[PDB]
Amino acid sequence: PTEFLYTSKIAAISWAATGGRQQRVYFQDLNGKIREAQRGGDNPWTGGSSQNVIGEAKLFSPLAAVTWKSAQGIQIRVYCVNKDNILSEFVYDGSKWITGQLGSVGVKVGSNSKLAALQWGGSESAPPNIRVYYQKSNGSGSSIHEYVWSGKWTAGASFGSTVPGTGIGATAIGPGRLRIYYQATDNKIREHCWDSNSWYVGGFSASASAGVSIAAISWGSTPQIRVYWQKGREELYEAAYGGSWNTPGQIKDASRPTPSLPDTFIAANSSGNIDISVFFQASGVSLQQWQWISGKGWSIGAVVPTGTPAGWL
Amino acid sequence: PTEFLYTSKIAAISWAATGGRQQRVYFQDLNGKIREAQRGGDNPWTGGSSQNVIGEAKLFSPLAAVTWKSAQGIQIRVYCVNKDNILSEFVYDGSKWITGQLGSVGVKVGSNSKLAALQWGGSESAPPNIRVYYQKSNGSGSSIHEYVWSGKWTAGASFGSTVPGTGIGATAIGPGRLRIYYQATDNKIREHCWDSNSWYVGGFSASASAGVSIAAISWGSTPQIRVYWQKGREELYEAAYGGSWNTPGQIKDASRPTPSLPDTFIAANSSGNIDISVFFQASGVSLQQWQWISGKGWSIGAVVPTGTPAGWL
Ligand SMILES: CO[C@@H]1O[C@@H](C)[C@@H](O)[C@@H](O)[C@@H]1O
Ligand SMILES: CO[C@@H]1O[C@@H](C)[C@@H](O)[C@@H](O)[C@@H]1O
Ligand SMILES: CO[C@@H]1O[C@@H](C)[C@@H](O)[C@@H](O)[C@@H]1O
Ligand SMILES: CO[C@@H]1O[C@@H](C)[C@@H](O)[C@@H](O)[C@@H]1O
Ligand SMILES: CO[C@@H]1O[C@@H](C)[C@@H](O)[C@@H](O)[C@@H]1O
Ligand SMILES: CO[C@@H]1O[C@@H](C)[C@@H](O)[C@@H](O)[C@@H]1O
Ligand SMILES: CO[C@@H]1O[C@@H](C)[C@@H](O)[C@@H](O)[C@@H]1O
Ligand SMILES: CO[C@@H]1O[C@@H](C)[C@@H](O)[C@@H](O)[C@@H]1O
Ligand SMILES: CO[C@@H]1O[C@@H](C)[C@@H](O)[C@@H](O)[C@@H]1O
Ligand SMILES: CO[C@@H]1O[C@@H](C)[C@@H](O)[C@@H](O)[C@@H]1O
Repeated sequence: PTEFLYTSKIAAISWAATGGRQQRVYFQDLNGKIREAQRGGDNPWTGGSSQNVIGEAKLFSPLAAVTWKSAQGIQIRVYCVNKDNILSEFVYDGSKWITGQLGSVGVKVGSNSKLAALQWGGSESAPPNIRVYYQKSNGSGSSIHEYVWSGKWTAGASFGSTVPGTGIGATAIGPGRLRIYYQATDNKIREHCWDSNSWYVGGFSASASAGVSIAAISWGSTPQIRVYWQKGREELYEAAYGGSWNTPGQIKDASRPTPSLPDTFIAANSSGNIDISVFFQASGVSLQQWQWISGKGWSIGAVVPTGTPAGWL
Repeated sequence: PTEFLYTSKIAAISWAATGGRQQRVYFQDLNGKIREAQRGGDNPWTGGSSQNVIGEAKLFSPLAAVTWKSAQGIQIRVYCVNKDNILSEFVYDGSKWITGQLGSVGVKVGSNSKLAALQWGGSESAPPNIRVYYQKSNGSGSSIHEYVWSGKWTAGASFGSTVPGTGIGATAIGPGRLRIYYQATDNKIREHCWDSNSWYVGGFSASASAGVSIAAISWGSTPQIRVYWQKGREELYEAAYGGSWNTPGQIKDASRPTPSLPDTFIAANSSGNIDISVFFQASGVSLQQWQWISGKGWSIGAVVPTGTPAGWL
């Protein structure tokens, strides 16, 4: 066994690095702490133990994360909710983990809400712009709400009418250009868009099983967008945009059918042009991922460590 | 969500009572504590919360339990293992829960061992006789070992050659008459027997999926024996002895196929003539049971409460 909480949410980030791409993945342990595992290049994953705690949250808290590089080092923000269902944030400030300012705002989250986050613009010569997406209510038809950091936290938009506790994918497809994916009450995944000065309904839609976990990434100049969804113990789906949307397809391995456990979640990261990881939870209880390689395709990669309880090896 | 640890082992007991049969079920929470839930007659289940802790054990500890009535009240013994893989015992002494004497003996248990226990003879006019079954080693071909209480703890028999971490069912089919069920290295469930002065190989056998969780009960004068086995997310099987063994059959509900989660465990209790519960773990994460009623048959009964984490209703 491991210390990975069954039906923990997952969050993941990636960035380019001299010597190999850096990845971090966040998950919850049996004690409610949020742990980090790390990967550099194709070296074995590290971390995931009781010595890798970065924060804590209510048991079964939703999670989301973003990163950028600043003059102070690598910045990471991990979003979660506390035991009072208040939206909360852990900060890696370039050198240490601390509690961030978002928790003091008092944003109430529905108990079954998921979280998504995106960021654009942050660098060693420009400030970050963060957007966090959440729900206030658990019921069918609830909207998605946005909290905004472009110098200070303030409320943003609300939109959509969703399945209860919908999955939410969020990606900045270009500077100040946002795409948000969620599952509407007809079980179709839908898209909401911001290009300049307003939100509008996007052209993407796809039928999916009720209650799928959703993630989204993007890169490049077209731009390229990939939207992932998965119901636990069903195969992963991807929809791809390269100027138009393709027909969604399954990412699967005939020797390892439907490798996730029931009622589990996914997360995706990306960096470069292009490296992609899609994390899932499997028997073990293990943290697994799909990986994309151009000219090999998709495969299940190395297992991410998630601790070993006392009394076991 | 609940506080029921996913892939927790389960133990259960039952006894006849004026006003309705009493049941207790034991399971592990996310903190490693062993909790109790209670039922009287067909009234709703109670307990299962953080206020119902009876002991603690290593995370994912095996569990077993027995009960009898004494001059001091209802006696319960719950077997588990600590963080050093030492066989341990919690005692309900008729009025309170305390730590029992078995832990001080120093019986090492294989980290992946299951536990079973049986009892006969204990009453308000006779002392109890307890037997606890465990494994020392995790590997294929390991034996089952027995620890014995008939006034003080001492080692008993060892027998069998099993699948790694085999399920173990144990029942006293009559006074000092024992039947032990386990899965041998050919994946057949096999039977070991004690009637008077020696162990011998029994006539029961049945093919089963590798790694099934096993439970066994018995009652009456024939006697009647029932052996249960289940692999997580497969249907429950029962083999029945009433003088001869029947062909094993599935206990299932066409509207709720394979209702347990992968890699989960079962436990059975019985009392009277006859009331039977077979507990399993399902999405929720929930503690469920099959129940037998003469002239209705088998059905899935009321859900057993297993707590609600803070931040959820
Ligand atoms: C150098 O430190 C490593 O990388 C940082 C960006 C953080 O992810 C930190 O938790 C990790 O230990
Ligand atoms: C400087 O403040 C830190 O970084 C900002 C970009 C926000 O993530 C804020 O909540 C956090 O406390
Ligand atoms: C300028 O407007 C703010 O930033 C945009 C990119 C959107 O996140 C919008 O909902 C928010 O109010
Ligand atoms: C112009 O079209 C809009 O932007 C594209 C990048 C896609 O997100 C598409 O689904 C959306 O309707
Ligand atoms: C070139 O292939 C396309 O882009 C890759 C980065 C993957 O998203 C793949 O599933 C998709 O078909
Ligand atoms: C009266 O007390 C109830 O029954 C006893 C036999 C024990 O199961 C105890 O934990 C429970 O609360
Ligand atoms: C009196 O001693 C108690 O009851 C016996 C029957 C045993 O269960 C023993 O380990 C326990 O401490
Ligand atoms: C008398 O022998 C003891 O009791 C029997 C009923 C068996 O449990 C045996 O293995 C044990 O040594
Ligand atoms: C006499 O036969 C023995 O006892 C019966 C009660 C059964 O346990 C049977 O499988 C075993 O071989
Ligand atoms: C009378 O029916 C037999 O005994 C019952 C108590 C159950 O064990 C049932 O599955 C079995 O077929």
